[PDB]
Amino acid sequence: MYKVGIVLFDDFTDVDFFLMNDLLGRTSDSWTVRILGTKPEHHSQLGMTVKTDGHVSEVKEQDVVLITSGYRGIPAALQDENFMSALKLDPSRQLIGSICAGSFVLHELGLLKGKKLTTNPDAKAVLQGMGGDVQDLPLVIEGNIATAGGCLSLLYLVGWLAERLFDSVKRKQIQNQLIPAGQMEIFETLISETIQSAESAYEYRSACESDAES
Amino acid sequence: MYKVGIVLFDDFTDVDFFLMNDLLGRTSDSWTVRILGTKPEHHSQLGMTVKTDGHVSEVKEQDVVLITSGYRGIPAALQDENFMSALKLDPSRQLIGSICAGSFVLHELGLLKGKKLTTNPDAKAVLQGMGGDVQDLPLVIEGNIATAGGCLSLLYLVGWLAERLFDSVKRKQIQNQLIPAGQMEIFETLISETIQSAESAYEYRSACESDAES
Repeated sequence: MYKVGIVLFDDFTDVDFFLMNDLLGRTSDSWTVRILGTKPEHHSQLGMTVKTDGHVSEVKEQDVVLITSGYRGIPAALQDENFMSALKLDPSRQLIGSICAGSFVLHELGLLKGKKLTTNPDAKAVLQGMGGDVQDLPLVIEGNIATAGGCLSLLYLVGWLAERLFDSVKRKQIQNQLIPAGQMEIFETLISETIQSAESAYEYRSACESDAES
Repeated sequence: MYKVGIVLFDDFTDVDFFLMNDLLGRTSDSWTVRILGTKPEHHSQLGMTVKTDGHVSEVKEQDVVLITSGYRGIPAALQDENFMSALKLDPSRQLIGSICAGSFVLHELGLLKGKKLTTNPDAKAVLQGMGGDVQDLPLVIEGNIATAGGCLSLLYLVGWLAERLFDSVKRKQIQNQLIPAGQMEIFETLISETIQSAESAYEYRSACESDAES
């Protein structure tokens, strides 16, 4: 059983959080999910209250760390030195992911220096100005780090976790509980291809790096 | 400005509710949304607290009435006589919709007698046993009533509202804020065609009815 930590903060976007949490909860034999924050409770943009299971520092203990999003929440988090200093992430030993403006955090931690990433389309120009090499793609994989852009790209991000840790059967089991009735095959084509295309781009970039190193 | 009422109850499914609410909130000049319930607050399956804006009886006042979903929540609601008796809906004067097991409510109100509907795949067998003529389709339109099955079919249900009340420009404006970065055209094709196919099936059924009436 893998340990998954979801990193939370005040004014997180409700739909991203609940969808992320719901997808991960669609399997009961894969992972244990803990909500990590800086306070006993955090509030969403709509004022929903979520209790934390532990401190942000506990990302150190996780097999998977996921950063959620928030229009006002993310900029506030970036300005919080204790939040940022707790997030000591190690891609050699952890899968690390983000949704929407969550990639701002991964960028500002230095985890994607010289690498590609994505975010929600409305946030792209700002992330570019912060030095992000932002692509107009739903999922961008760089080794054991993946960033996802636009809320529904959570299907790709969680599917990537399932593919990396388990297999396609697990992936399908999870996604099938959220997808539209009668469209299982349409969404399987979409999800499998989107993830595979992201892996293909990554392996190209890795190959170039190896070529350059040699 | 149209009046939209979302009908809520305890143990509603978080992801369906927050996604429905988020989509409707993506336009600020279309409609005013009110949460209608039987109590000052309702709790989700995960224990999130949502304040009601008014009583379920106020569905009478709405231009659009939407029933949300819940695995334990819906069966409880069906057994609540005061909840069910408040829901006096009129398809001649209101658009009426549901997501996932929300269609159980519309069925049990008698609104879809001799008509087609959908629900989430895992709920189909039960709805069939209640007398529902359930199809394996994401969106089923019967005049001014539409049922949607599987969480993400909310894209179709809200898009149908936008098409019926406004136009495609409005629809696209709403959906583009949730869809995956770089996949605007893929999702436009998917959403536009899914809604148009549902309207086509409805107009066929209407034509048959007219033929039979003549």
